[PDB]
This record gives sequence, C-alpha cells and structure tokens, in this order.
Amino acid sequence: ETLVRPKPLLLKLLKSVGAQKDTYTMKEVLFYLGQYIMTKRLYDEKQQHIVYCSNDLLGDLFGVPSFSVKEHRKIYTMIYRNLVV
Amino acid sequence: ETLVRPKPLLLKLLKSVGAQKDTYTMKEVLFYLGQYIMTKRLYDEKQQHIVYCSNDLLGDLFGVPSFSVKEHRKIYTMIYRNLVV
Amino acid sequence: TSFAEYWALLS
Amino acid sequence: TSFAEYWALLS
Ligand SMILES: [Cl-]
Ligand SMILES: [Cl-]
Repeated sequence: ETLVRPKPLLLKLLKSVGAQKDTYTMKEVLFYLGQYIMTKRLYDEKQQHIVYCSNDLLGDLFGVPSFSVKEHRKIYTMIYRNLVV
Repeated sequence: ETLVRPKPLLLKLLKSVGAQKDTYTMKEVLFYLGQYIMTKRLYDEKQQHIVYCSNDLLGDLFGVPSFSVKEHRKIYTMIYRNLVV
Repeated sequence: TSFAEYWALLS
Repeated sequence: TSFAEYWALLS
C-alpha cells in the first residue's frame, strides 16, 4: 500500500509513542494515532468515542477542543490535512 | 457471540479503563485489555510486542514479569484462566 | 463500547 | 510495528 508522509506535529505525535519512520501506511498511521489517544488517556471515560484535544498536541494538529470518533469522514479529513499523501 | 465472565483481577483491570459490565464477548475483553496495556504504557518502546507486567495488576493476573504479544496461544491461555467461559 | 473498538471501526 | 497492530493480530 502507499506510504504517506506525516506533517511535523503528527510526526511528533507518532514518534512520541515509538513510531520510528518518516513515512507510513495509512493503516499504521491509524494504529499509532489510536495508541497515542489511549496512552495519554484522552478518551472520555463514560462515552468512549469522545476524545479531548484541549491543551494537547492532538488539538494543535486537529484544530478542535474535542471530537467524536463516530464522525468517520471528519476524522479522515483532519488526518489527511496532516499528511502529504 | 457468547458472553464470558471475568474473574475479579481481570474485571478490576477492565473497569479501570471504563468497561461497565460483569460479562463481555471475548472480542470486547481483547479491546479493553489492549486499551489498558496502552493506557498504562506497559509496552516496550522499541520492541512493541513486549509487555512489562512486573508490579502491575496485569502481572498479578497473568503470573509473569513480561510477555510477548506474538505468543498467541500463551496469551489466550493466560486470558482464559482469568475468565469463566 | 471501548474507545479501542470505536477506533478500529474507522477501518 | 506498533503494540496496537500486534495486539489486533491476536484476532
Ligand atoms: Cl516504525
Ligand atoms: Cl461496558
């Protein structure tokens, strides 16, 4: 599959949880970005699709205070903006 | 699919990351147990299949200092021991 | 549903 | 490979 190139904030984010390359499959981008959200426990305790981005590297990348995981297009759109595909 | 009943240590472990039931599909047991490992960052930074269990609730449940994720049977065997299927 | 599941559902 | 991927490979 094609390799995508994370922009700096998202590269910093992926590396912060042990990714070690400049280019990645989308599938790996999604693995490490999930790992990161859980590693920092930014998910809501009771409604676990809600992610809190305020005052985190993620909110700097995404440009929102919070989002819902269920909004698939919205999440891909935010991710692609942080990638050179 | 069948619902399994976590034994107390593993129930404590699943609840510690927001699972809210006494019975669960295996698939959900595996989702929350993965979430937990990442939430506590017990995975090795450089070789990410290695999980450190020393001095954690997980090592009390599993009965090991460390394990490799790649040892599929071994991981299921440890999990079933912590479940009434 | 865990965050992990919801996440996995993106694919 | 991330821990997340290795984990997902259990299923
Ligand atoms: Cl990597
Ligand atoms: Cl639950």
